[PDB]
Amino acid sequence: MVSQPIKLLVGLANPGPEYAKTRHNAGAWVVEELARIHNVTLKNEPKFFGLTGRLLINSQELRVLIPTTFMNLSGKAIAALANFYQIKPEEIMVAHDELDLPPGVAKFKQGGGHGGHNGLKDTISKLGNNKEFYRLRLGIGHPGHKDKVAGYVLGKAPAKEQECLDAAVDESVRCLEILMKDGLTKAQNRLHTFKAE
Repeated sequence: MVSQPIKLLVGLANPGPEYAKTRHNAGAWVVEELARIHNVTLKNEPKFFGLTGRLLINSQELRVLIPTTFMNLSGKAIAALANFYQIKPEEIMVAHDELDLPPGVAKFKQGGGHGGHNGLKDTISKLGNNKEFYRLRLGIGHPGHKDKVAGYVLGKAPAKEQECLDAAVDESVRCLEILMKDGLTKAQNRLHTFKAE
């Protein structure tokens, strides 16, 4: 299954409750839930310039970070954090906001997982040629008008729709245990099998 487990996980979303009420909060929604479940101290260390928390579940300690700025400072946070920790790409996971997937679905990605967004690809460019990076998708985007997709991406989702996102977060945090316990493929087999409708 896995050679070395995960020693670091970064969440990408819109920081601050002001923008966290926006649909683009996937990466953030799972981070604070991890803080809640383990009751761990999420530390905002200017060293990385983001909110990080180390929580051991099952047997492995998950080190999650959510950057202050999801544009430039996001990958710069990762650049420093992964560097000091000396944690390699197969041990590096990212939970990022996903408009490519419908609301309330998850999916694991190995290998190539970058889009036309600084904060997404700069995690690559700032660490180097790391293509071995892991990251999972949190579906927030609902298919309506293919030309007006950006209106959904960072719009505010009503509680009745946001419940779909909560449903994803619920399994996205608990499957992390399965990944380190029975294998990434087992978590994967749960992850994209849990979907809203």
